[PDB]
Amino acid sequence: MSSLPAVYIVSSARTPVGSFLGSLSSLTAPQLGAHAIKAALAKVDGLKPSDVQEVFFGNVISANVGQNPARQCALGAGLEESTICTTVNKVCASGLKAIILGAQTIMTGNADVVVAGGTESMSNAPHYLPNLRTGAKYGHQSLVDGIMKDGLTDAGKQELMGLQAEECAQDHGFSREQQDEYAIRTYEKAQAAQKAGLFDEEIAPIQLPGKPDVTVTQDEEPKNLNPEKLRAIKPAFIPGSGTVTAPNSSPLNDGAAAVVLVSEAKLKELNLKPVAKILGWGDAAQQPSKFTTAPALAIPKALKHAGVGQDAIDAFEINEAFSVVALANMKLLGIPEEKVNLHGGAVAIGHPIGASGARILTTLLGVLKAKKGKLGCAGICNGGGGASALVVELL
Amino acid sequence: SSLPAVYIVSSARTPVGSFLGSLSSLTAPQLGAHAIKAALAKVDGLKPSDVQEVFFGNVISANVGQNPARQCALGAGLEESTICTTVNKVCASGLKAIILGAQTIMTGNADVVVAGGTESMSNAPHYLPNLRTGAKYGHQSLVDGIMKDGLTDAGKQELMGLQAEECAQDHGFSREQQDEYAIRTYEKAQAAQKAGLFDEEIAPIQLPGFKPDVTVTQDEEPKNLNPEKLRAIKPAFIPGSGTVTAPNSSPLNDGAAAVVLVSEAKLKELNLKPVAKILGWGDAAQQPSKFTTAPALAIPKALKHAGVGQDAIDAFEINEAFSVVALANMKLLGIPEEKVNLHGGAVAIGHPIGASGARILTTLLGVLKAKKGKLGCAGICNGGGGASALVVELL
Amino acid sequence: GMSSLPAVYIVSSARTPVGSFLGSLSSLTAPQLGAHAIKAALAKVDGLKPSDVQEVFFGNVISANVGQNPARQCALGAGLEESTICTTVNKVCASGLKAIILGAQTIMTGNADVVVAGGTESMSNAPHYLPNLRTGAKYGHQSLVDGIMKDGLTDAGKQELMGLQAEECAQDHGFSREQQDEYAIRTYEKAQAAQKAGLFDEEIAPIQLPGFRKPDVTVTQDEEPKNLNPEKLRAIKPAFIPGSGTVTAPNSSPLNDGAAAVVLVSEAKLKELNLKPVAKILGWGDAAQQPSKFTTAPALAIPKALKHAGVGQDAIDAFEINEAFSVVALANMKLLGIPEEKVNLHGGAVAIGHPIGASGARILTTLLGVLKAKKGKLGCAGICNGGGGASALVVELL
Amino acid sequence: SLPAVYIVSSARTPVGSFLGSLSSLTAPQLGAHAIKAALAKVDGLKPSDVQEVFFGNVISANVGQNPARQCALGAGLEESTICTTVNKVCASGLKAIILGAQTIMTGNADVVVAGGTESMSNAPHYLPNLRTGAKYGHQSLVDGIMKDGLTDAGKQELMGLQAEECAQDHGFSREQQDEYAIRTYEKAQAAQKAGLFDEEIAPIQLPGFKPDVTVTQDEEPKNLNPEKLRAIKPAFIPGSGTVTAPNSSPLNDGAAAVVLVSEAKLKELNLKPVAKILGWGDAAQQPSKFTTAPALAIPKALKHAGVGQDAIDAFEINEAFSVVALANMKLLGIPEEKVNLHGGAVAIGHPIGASGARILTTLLGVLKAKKGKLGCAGICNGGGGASALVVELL
Ligand SMILES: [Cl-]
Ligand SMILES: [Cl-]
Ligand SMILES: [Cl-]
Ligand SMILES: [Cl-]
Ligand SMILES: [Rb+]
Ligand SMILES: [Rb+]
Ligand SMILES: [Rb+]
Ligand SMILES: [Rb+]
Ligand SMILES: [Rb+]
Ligand SMILES: [Rb+]
Ligand SMILES: [Rb+]
Ligand SMILES: [Rb+]
Ligand SMILES: [Rb+]
Ligand SMILES: [Rb+]
Ligand SMILES: [Rb+]
Ligand SMILES: [Rb+]
Ligand SMILES: [Rb+]
Repeated sequence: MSSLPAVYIVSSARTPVGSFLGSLSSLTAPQLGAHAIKAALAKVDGLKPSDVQEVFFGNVISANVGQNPARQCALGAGLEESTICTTVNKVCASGLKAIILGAQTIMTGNADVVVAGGTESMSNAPHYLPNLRTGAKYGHQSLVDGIMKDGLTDAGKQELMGLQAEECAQDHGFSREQQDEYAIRTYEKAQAAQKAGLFDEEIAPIQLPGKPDVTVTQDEEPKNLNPEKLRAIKPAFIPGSGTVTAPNSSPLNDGAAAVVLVSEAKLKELNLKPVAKILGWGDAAQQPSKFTTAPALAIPKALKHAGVGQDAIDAFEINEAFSVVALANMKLLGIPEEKVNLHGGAVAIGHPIGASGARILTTLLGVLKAKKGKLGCAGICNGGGGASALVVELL
Repeated sequence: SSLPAVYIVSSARTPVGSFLGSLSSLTAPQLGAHAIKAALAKVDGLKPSDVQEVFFGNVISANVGQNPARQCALGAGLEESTICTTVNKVCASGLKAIILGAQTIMTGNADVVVAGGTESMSNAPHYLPNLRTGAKYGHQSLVDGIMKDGLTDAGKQELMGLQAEECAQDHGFSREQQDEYAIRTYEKAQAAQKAGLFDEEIAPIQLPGFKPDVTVTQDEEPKNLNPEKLRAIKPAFIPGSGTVTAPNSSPLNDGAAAVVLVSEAKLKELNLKPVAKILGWGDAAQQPSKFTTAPALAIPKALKHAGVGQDAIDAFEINEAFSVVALANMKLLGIPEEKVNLHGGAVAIGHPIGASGARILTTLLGVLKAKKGKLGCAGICNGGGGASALVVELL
Repeated sequence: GMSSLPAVYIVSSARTPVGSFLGSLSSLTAPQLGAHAIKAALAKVDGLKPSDVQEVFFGNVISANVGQNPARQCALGAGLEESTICTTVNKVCASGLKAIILGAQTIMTGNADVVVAGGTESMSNAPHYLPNLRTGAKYGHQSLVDGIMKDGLTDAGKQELMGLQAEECAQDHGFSREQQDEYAIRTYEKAQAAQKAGLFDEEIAPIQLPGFRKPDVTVTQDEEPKNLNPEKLRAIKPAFIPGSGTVTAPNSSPLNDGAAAVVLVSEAKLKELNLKPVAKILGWGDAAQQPSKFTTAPALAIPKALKHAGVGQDAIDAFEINEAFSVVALANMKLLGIPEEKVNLHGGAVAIGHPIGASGARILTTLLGVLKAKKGKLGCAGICNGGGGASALVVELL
Repeated sequence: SLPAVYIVSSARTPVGSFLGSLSSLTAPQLGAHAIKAALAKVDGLKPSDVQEVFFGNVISANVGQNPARQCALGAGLEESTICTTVNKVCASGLKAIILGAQTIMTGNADVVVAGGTESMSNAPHYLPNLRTGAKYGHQSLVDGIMKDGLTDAGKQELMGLQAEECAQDHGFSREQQDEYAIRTYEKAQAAQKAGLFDEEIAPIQLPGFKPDVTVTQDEEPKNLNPEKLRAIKPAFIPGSGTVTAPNSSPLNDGAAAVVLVSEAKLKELNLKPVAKILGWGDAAQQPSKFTTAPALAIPKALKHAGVGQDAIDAFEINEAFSVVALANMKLLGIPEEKVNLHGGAVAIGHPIGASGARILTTLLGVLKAKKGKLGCAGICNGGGGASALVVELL
């Protein structure tokens, strides 16, 4: 990092995270993303929506969303038609890479005010008919599930992410029981944070037109913890000897999250109060079926970029694609669980894939405040072999 | 200018195949892998294993699988360690990818970057949007993914062809003016083809026989010009009084293109011969249905970023989304046609929408060399109201 | 003409309950429904084994994704011998009655002695079609075609739904929204009254739906009759012409699942194995006219069947005029001069349901019950079908 | 004694290849064409004289309400005509004619048109679970031809596999089936060359609104290549399989129709009959052994007609597969010199709903050309059944 123009986070906001075909399933991904952008900008005293110059928004399963999901998010949030808008896809890391690109655009001097984040409506992912143009003369055909194909299946092995999670349990020696106790713990932390009001600030509730109106205030998944059923359920990907289950994996989910970034000159020009400063970031990648432990490369790289030692981080967000992913990255990096996902993680909160990268950053800012920490680091792995990480200082 | 230098050390593109034509058997990542591998084979002293990061445009990503850009990279033989992000700014995706690639070098997060774009419009699927919840009764629709995600402005739900007519009405271009432009740009592409002026930039594609092999060497569309038929055809979007036709518009096409970018340090370190220098860039946007003349904002912005006067430019690439688009931006900017698309444009060459931003840049470098120019500017409008532009200096 | 040919006797009949669309019976396929009705009807005949059945005619309209020869599947599923001749019949809504006619004819030409005939329909399991995947469709949104609409409810010629031609019938013969609404209410009450009186218990063969190892679910009643709500019925918007329509969904027939079967034997096999005939087929008549006028096609087929039978309209004790819509019952009663007090005495398809391939047999099965309950001898069943046709049959209770 | 039934005429379309020369036509268009052609051949019979229609059609999905009604009306028949579609899979076309003859014999009609049609090119695919939905997972589009035409219900196996059964059951090798296929292809091409199909085939006009097109020939017979046919791989069992696409019948489009009249109507209108229906027979056995169900139905039809097997001048035994004609010839003891004299379904095509009427149509042209008097046509059908009919030419 060192001597480049500083980048400040002046706000952040997220939708509640809805369950698959659940509370938010009637909204499109641009609708969720617009809602988060609008709510992030409303929090900045002295910054107008018309000051936003550029948007990078993550989104993975973009089929049937329409032209440029980010542009639709931005216009739907009331930004000016002059706003530059780009949609980003690095699968599960899309939301964080979007924020990195936003910070880079300020650093290279091409913008002073950037909104970045991500959105996903997994409920509204369609099915594909791939061969209607040239036809298929004879034989049964397939309707491809867009979630499986473009979100959850490794391209080279043609295996779903749960089988990569099983590789992870084998590679790093985590049993069914260890994965279940981790998942119970992270559900408990998410429920405790919920009940204590600790998500109230970051969440922007959604009002659904009515019957009268419906208001969605809370993330849908945390309440679902039942530890007896969790410990008793059959494994989801390998019969008999499997370790990965639907309880101890992240679910399929709907949601969006956004941050507002400004340059140092704009912070002073508009007399803005920054929430946090971006200190650095890192992307890394390894063998695609081992994407589960790519954060163990991206996190040290972000820390080096930021000029910060790992021990000085007060809180980590390690995205819980599966419970085994958190366990393996904690083991490889030597990070105690006492510093990880202090308000729960994606296993209990949900995982709307194009949004999760920005979602955990929003939650991390809340964790640092609630726990009186200064330095935080978010790390998220992604299908294909990659991971992205970011370091922030709460001001 | 006071930003670190970014050098183009090579570039390459596939031939551009017609819709369901010569390249319809190849997926978008197969096309992009081909372009990437070809561009790298040109750099004396740089290995594919030296590439650190990839940005690749792709608009209609449905059924391509996880992260199109990652599939392109691994398909081209790049290391599993490579950072890969897919970019969607509709028709400008390929150029915005290169911009993001240059910024990643400028902020020092990479020294070797491959950027470009790919599109297989032949293999864009149809979507079944409502199978998860089901539909109890009634005929149901199968959404054409090209119309939905490539060609229809999300706000108005109007095809871009209709907004091209709005352009012809707004700026006073008749059927005849657009047709005569179309014929000139076809003749320029045929002349360039016959003179071998595309031979360097095109990497021919060998299709293995299941039967004899097939080598695809040339762009499929330039030979289709029939001036008699082009002048007599019915309008394509407005009956009777319409001025936009399939012959004077861009076709639907398959192809990919890629550039290799290095830092100043890495150029000296490996003693690499640079082809060109990126001098600056600019993105702009306006009212979505006026996307046709967004380049009239992006081009001056890129020139100001580059510290270059419009008069200093030796050749322009203005992407021919429609003939009327090139006419209108030439009129608004005061650029004579003899400086524009000297080897023809997308009306005659084809328009694989995710690749065209990088395709025109590849062609631009070929025009500067063939015509002994120094300074070039590429500009490309995109659905939603946007445009991107980039300035290069041939070394 | 009939006396010059062998006699044909009905020795039993059975029907499943009629399920609502995606309702109580939606887990079963049309051959499972059909096999259930065949098996129930044969178990009623004392002195006759299922292996004595020689031929099967079975109606079914929307046969897509049902598999090879639905009738064969119903016959084998019911435990019939693999030597059984099986043919599926499609005369749209009349298919179940036309299958019975062809069964009767097959005995009368001497080509069989024991015939099972009826029909089946699972409208819940009718699929959607993708019509152009073989040759392709290079560019443009395409259509997933609802098989019920295409092959069941739309006139081929005009490409218009039957409800719109039910409207045509209403303007043709002067029946208001009020007159259809109040007839609908009456046939719902007749159906509910029959239900509460137990008058369907004999003809209905309840279906046992298996459990996940756990007792079993049992569908005993028709699902539609309980849904009568006279407030909502008179207040609902019309279904086919906004604002000025008379035909509504409550006074039309529903989409439904169900099957029905009768057993037919020649005069020789009756006396041979000593069987108790329930009824005798006295004659039948098919007729057809303008496709959009199918609603009044029973007014041609019913007289033709009576003439074939050598019986008078005033001699008939009960009529089953199938209620595709309330207006077709109104219209045919007006054209023929038949008073409602002799028509659909346990209710009709508006209240019971209209599994289209089965309904022609369903009304015959109910007709035999009406005659037993109301102490009658002569019944006439008549049913219109999309395309312009109708079929009618005349029975004498023994 | 029940009234006699006379065939006064019959016609059939050219048989088109799968997705071929007739794929632009729907099954009712093909069916209407064949009805109006057979009606044009009769002097003194007006189209308004037809009272009832029975038409076979198997894969009826997306054809619209009552294919037989559409065929009748498209052919110009009166809206008063009674129309029923019949499905006994491959026997549908012949079972309809049997039903039509019975409708005359019970006195309910004096003029019936019967036959069959199939457009396998235009059979759709099915999405079976859209009404209740499927929340997560890849889904199937079912090929209507496989599901409703070519797959036995209980075994869930394609008909090609039932034919490999018939080969192991009665002992016919890959070479014994391929030689028969070549012989039938050559028999088919000799009839075309000798004009022996031109009477029965009503050509179709596909006009340009573009150049005009007229299909007059059957598309399949010209495709014979004995070198390619001998050297292809098996289609249903690798390595050891004996059944292939060349020695099997194809997927095809086509229609055939016959005009039937009573004794009294023949006399009243002074019509000149082509043949007389003498008897018929339906039989069935184990579903996967349907290939040899004709060995039951053919005797039953000869029995019902009061003629013996050695009195038949020509047999049309439908060639669902080359092995099917070979097996049934072995069981009934029929010499091939008396079988499918102008070729069969393996060379001519097999539009399944129509073939039962198609082979009867061709039988009458065989009987006329070979100066024969007694013909028999039998046809197996998926599900385990078969239908047979005996005609005497007049
Ligand atoms: Cl990756
Ligand atoms: Cl835009
Ligand atoms: Cl009809
Ligand atoms: Cl059968
Ligand atoms: Rb604000
Ligand atoms: Rb302020
Ligand atoms: Rb809040
Ligand atoms: Rb979970
Ligand atoms: Rb190289
Ligand atoms: Rb080259
Ligand atoms: Rb063009
Ligand atoms: Rb019994
Ligand atoms: Rb009962
Ligand atoms: Rb109703
Ligand atoms: Rb005639
Ligand atoms: Rb002819
Ligand atoms: Rb063949």
